[PDB]
Amino acid sequence: MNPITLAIIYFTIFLGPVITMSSTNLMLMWVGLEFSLLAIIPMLINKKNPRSTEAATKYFVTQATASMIILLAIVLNYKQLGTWMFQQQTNGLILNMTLMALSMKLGLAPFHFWLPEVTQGIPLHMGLILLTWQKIAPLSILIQIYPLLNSTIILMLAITSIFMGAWGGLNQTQMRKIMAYSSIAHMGWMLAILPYNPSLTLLNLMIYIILTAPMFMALMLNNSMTINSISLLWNKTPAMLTMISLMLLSLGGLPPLTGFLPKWIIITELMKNNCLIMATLMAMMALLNLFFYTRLIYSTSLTMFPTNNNSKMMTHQTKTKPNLMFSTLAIMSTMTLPLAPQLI
Amino acid sequence: MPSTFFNLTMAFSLSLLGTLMFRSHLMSTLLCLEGMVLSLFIMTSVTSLNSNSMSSMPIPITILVFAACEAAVGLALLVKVSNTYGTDYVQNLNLLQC
Amino acid sequence: MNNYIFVLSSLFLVGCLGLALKPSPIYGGLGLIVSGFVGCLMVLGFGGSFLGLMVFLIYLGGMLVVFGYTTAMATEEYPETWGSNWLILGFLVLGVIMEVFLICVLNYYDEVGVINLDGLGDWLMYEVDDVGVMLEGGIGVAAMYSCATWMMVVAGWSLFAGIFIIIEITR
Amino acid sequence: RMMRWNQERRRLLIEDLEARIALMPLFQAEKDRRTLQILRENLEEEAIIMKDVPNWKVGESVFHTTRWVPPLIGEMYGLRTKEEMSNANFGFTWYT
Amino acid sequence: MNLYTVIFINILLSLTLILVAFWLPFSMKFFLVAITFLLFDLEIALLLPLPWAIQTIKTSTMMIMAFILVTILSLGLAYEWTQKGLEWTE
Amino acid sequence: PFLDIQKKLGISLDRHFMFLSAEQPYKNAARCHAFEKEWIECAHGIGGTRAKKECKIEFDDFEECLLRYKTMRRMHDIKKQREKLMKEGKYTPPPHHSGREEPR
Amino acid sequence: MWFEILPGLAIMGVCLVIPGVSTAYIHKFTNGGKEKRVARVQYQWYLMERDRRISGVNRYYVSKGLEN
Amino acid sequence: PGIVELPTLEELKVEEVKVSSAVLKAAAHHYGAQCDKTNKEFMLCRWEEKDPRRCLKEGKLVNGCALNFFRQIKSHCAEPFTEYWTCLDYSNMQLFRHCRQQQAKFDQCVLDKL
Amino acid sequence: MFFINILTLLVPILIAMAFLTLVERKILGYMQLRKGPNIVGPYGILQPFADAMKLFMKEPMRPLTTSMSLFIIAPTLSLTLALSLWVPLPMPHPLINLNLGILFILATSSLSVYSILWSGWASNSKYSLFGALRAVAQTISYEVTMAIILLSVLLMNGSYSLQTLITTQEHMWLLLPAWPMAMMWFISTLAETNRAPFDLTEGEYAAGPFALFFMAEYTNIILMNALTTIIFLGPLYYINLPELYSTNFMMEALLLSSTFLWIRASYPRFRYDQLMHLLWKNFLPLTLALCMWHISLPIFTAGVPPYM
Amino acid sequence: AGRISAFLKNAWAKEPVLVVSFSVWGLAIIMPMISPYTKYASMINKATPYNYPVPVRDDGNMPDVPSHPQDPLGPSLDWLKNL
Ligand SMILES: CCCCCCCCCCCCCCCCCC(=O)OC[C@H](COP(=O)(O)OCCN)OC(=O)CCCCCCCCCCCCCCCCC
Ligand SMILES: CCCCCCCCCCCCCCCCCC(=O)OC[C@H](COP(=O)(O)OCCN)OC(=O)CCCCCCCCCCCCCCCCC
Repeated sequence: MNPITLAIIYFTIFLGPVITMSSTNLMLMWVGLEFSLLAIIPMLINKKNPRSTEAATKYFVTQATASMIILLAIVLNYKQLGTWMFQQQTNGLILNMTLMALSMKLGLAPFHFWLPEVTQGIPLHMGLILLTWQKIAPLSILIQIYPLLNSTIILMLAITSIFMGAWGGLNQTQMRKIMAYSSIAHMGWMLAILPYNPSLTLLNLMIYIILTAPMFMALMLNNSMTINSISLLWNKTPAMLTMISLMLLSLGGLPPLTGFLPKWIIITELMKNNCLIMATLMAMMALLNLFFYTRLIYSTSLTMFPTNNNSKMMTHQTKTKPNLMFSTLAIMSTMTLPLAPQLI
Repeated sequence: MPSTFFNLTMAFSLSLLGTLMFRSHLMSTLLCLEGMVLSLFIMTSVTSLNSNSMSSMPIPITILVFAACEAAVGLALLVKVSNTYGTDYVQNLNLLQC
Repeated sequence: MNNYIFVLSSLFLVGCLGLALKPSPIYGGLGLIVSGFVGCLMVLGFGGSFLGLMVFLIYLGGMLVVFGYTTAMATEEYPETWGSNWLILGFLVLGVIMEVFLICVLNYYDEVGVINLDGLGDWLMYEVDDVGVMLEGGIGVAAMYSCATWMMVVAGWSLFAGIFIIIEITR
Repeated sequence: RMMRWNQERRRLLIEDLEARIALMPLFQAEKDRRTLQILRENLEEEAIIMKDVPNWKVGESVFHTTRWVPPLIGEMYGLRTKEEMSNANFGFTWYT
Repeated sequence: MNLYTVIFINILLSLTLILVAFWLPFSMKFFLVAITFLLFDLEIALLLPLPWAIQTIKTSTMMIMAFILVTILSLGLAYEWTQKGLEWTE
Repeated sequence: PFLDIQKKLGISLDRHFMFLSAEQPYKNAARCHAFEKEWIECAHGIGGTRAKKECKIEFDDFEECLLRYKTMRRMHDIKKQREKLMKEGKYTPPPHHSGREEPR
Repeated sequence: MWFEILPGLAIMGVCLVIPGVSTAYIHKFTNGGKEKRVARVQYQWYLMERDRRISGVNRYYVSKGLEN
Repeated sequence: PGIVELPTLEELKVEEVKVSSAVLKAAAHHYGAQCDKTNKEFMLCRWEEKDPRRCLKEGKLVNGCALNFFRQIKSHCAEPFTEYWTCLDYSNMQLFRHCRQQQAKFDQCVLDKL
Repeated sequence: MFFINILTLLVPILIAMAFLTLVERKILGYMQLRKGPNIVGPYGILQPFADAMKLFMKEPMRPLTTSMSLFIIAPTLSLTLALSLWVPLPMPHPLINLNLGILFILATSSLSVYSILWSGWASNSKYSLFGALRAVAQTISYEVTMAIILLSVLLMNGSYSLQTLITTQEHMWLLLPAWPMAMMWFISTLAETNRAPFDLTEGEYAAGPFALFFMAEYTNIILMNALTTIIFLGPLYYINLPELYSTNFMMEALLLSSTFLWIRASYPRFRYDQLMHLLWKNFLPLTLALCMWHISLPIFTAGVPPYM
Repeated sequence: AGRISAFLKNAWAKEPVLVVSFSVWGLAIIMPMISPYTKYASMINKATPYNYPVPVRDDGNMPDVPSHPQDPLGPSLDWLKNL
């Protein structure tokens, strides 16, 4: 891949969500989504192996069906009201079809089965984008219509997502599938709080992004796509444990760490709205995410696993990978609770 | 108008049903997707012509362009799948389950 | 001729049904071609000369063509599909009859609602300027060049970048 | 030569459109009278067609606006002949 | 009605002739070609409304946009050319 | 929208051809221009919660002029009664409805 | 010599001339000695329907003039 | 709700022109100068007051002042006009490009006798 | 009267194709220093009827591994399109006066790829499929210029109608301007009709189907040359002399259809790769350049045409 | 000058088609700024009356608008004829 191709594809990847967020016309939003899809597929398939091809095929089919359903919703609203924007008068079925489509675009349960497979078949720098930058346009389209949504189906989707994310991460031994299920869970939290306050959806979005980017960078440091491969980190690069552990605990949502605040304030709002039963279920089932993050903190930072020999030569060699953003984002994501009133 | 729109929506629903129900091929899914595209194109053009809103005619053109691009990339992916396995079958994409 | 557009929409329905049922990637192409022909015909019935002829010249002449092309060059017909083809043809018959009964029940349940069979030939054209020039569809599709240049740049960029995308996917 | 020819063509087009302009008023008045008479006929018929029905106001608008609402060709040629309806809808799109 | 009559007549004549006839006694190059043709046919779709666009007042704008279309199409062609997409030498 | 960069730079890429009351090329009017104009002008400045209830007569008028369900139902009732009367022999159509008159 | 292809060239030429003049004559016959009026827009269709309505014999080509 | 209001049949009843398109087109450029005021008044009524039922008093005057024009034309200078519109009605788009000299005849005749 | 008009349109074009066969044979013979047909009838005017009888009297050996559906609807489609193309043609008045008529021509011409491809996919082989793919690619590629040329030349007459070109050339042919667009249009008619030097698809059907394919081919030939005459060689149109217009149109169309055979006898064939290079490296650049030129010409000249 | 001119002659010999394409591109983008007859296009396409000129009320203060088509107070496109 040459510079011109790289520039065009990445400019499209960047432009998609920007059009989606800067356009008032649902047609232009749909355009942005299509841009994102078109420009993401090639990067997934770069390696040209069976797994990457399969992941690309699955992604394409799912996202294309979703886009078609969204465009049907738009066309129906157009026949109904003459305008190209959802108002307070659209048949709720239109908006529920739209929500189903956006949920399949994001990766929410029970529309999630494609996300772990794709992320696994895909490399690291691509999972990073797929799980951080490709959540911003479909969430924006929802933030624009939060007053006219169905709390019932939203909460069902969110709680299903929490549950399935926990019960997947409990079993997966692969970094990328673990990240996929964590994404599912946090997006469930977002959807849950959406129709009551979207500022908190955006808060949790930025928190999850700041928490995910540096984790994928940590992994890419040694291309450790597995638990038994990341356990050798104590001999390969032990100056990263003090931060991997803290970022994983923050993801889990442990009180003294940034990652807590999202759950805390979202539960607060749900209580103000009398969604206490759902808030309780979610808060109790996030502890499994915390569990299978602690199980990794163990194998990485609190106990040394059987190492290898050529790791000696790996020690001999130097390295210049981890740019400043790693430290910056990890600190901002682990030590920023005293500033919660501002982030709110 | 009501009748033709009802039938167009039923047709879109049938093509979505076809997509969500695979029958061992992949072309037979891309074709259902294109049928959906066609139904939406027709509904949009028909609403434009019914309302006499000439400020909304570019919309079919745009969606046709983008559906064409989607179909092109889908056909390329199908071509790679065939080049590797030998068939546009869906039981051969059983990887990533581990 | 009151039944004209209704017949056209019903043929479109049957074509999309023969798509939903998946005989093969080639008879599916033929079904798509028929459905598109009928779609153009109904657009012209509603007055979309440019839209319908563009469908003709681009969707069929450009899209279904490469569909069949890629199909022939990258697909093989297996002998099993013939018995199942007959089976799904019977399935299609059953679906047609089920749809007829569906339409009957919907007329019984909503006279002036879902479909006004009594007012079939009506409610096709609601209004039109009788003494008016400059009200075709090209006048609108050509707005793009003066107003709505944003759509034109969007589409041109999609097509532009598709070149790089496809060369990188195939390579 | 093509420039010098298409400019004269433009002048001729302007002439024809000016004729159209000069004519239009006559046509608009004739059309208004025609459609008003159509609606009046349909009303004078509905009056006796729907006398024995319960709670049917003869000439009941479907609007709360009180202003003029151009009628649909369905409203006009609904009680008239199906060939009239077909000439209204598929009459210009059918090559003279 | 007239178009319908003419096309029906032609179809009938063809089928009649073909009945009398019986009753008297993988390379990616072609795919890339198809794709290029798609990307140019859609350009034709975006280019056809010029006879109606050149009747407007925003001539300085139609000039611009049509030139943009043609120029970036030529650039995409040139790139597909440089990258050996029009060669056929397997 | 979600990011009002358009309104920031005071431009219009997509927000001038949204609805029917907008500008059409050769001043060609759309069907429900007046109804939609009135609905918008009356809902301007009180957005949303209010306009869904205290700007509802105009939305009903727009809905009727665009979808015409009530007009359809009226004409259908008329034609049904007329068919029943013709069948039972208590009414005959006039000439101009039958297909012959003196036109204008 | 080269002047033996004419027996066929002229046949084809006659067969290619027939359509045009045939259509013209048939138009002049079916439309009252006048060309077949074309309708590229709704204005011309309105003029045509109006002539038809004022004819009194339901034919757009029966021009009436001042006498009426 | 609301009883629609329409006018009776006795009214909107007037002596139409019953003249054909070629004729109106051959007489337009003069009918656009003569008989212009009572046409602009009506095309102002019909646009200010969006209802046609409020401009019948003006449409009748339109018809009357058009009949007066076509009656002046018959009284004086009928034959050039007759041949001019007979030549016009031959074409399909009813074009002014072919009948240019008969038009000059009509124009000279009307300019001399009026 | 309309059915009579349809007969008057269809019968003569079929006769003209049947005799264009003979004209081709005789011209090629005299260019090869021989006569051609002389015997069956005076100067050969019975040979086409003889050949038709022979073919339709043969016995069809329908490939066993095939599909009757695609075997029958391919030539049916070909002939249907080849006949329905002749409908809108102004000669000078058209049987069906359409706006967007040249677009109808484009589409009903581009629809033949389906038959030229279904025939191959039906014939159960790999060589026939190779040939079909290649011919489809050729036809497709040249459709692009076939479309852009018209897209650029229809700005001297601002309408997609064929009855406007008469008045557009009421004073001068559209050849003097756009003679570089014609030279590229006159050729895409050869490659589109698989006509030499672009006959890489005929250089596998029963009697009747082969005959229908032949009919379609030569009908399309005559029609492409007729389009050339109407567009770039606008004949005379005196409102009272459709006879004159038709005479001149016939003469020019015969000139062009004889030029095709002149070429067939004069030049060798092409090589598929070089044939595609031709378009994609010589015709498309010049076509886009002249398209921009013809978009600018009506502007920096005040000669922008009308929309009637 | 010499090197680039030799390059251009090499091209003019080898690939005249590319040279002609690029030069026509340049002519297209350049001539519309040289020409004086450009403005007249917008002028005409504005002057074309595809709609009815809805009149206005004579409210007294409007001296530069006529009361009859044949008055010289309004626009007059004799420049089109003179063109
Ligand atoms: C005040 C309010 C309280 C609020 C709540 C506070 C939350 C609790 C604070 C938790 C902070 C630590 C949590 C993560 C534990 C990290 C585990 C760890 O790093 O130790 C294991 C590893 C041992 O490496 P090993 O190979 O065995 O030999 C030494 C060679 N370095 O160690 C390493 O290898 C480290 C990498 C070596 C780099 C060179 C040494 C420089 C120092 C790095 C460690 C800095 C730790 C800072 C501790 C501050 C505690 C507040
Ligand atoms: C078993 C063998 C199968 C092979 C079959 C092959 C058949 C293909 C034949 C070629 C297809 C021709 C396509 C026809 C498109 C017509 C486009 C057109 O221009 O018609 C528009 C017509 C005029 O409208 P316009 O020009 O815009 O302005 C008029 C105002 N004065 O306004 C109109 O809309 C006129 C009404 C439309 C008439 C179109 C009918 C076309 C012929 C129908 C073919 C039916 C064949 C059987 C069914 C097909 C399969 C389902």
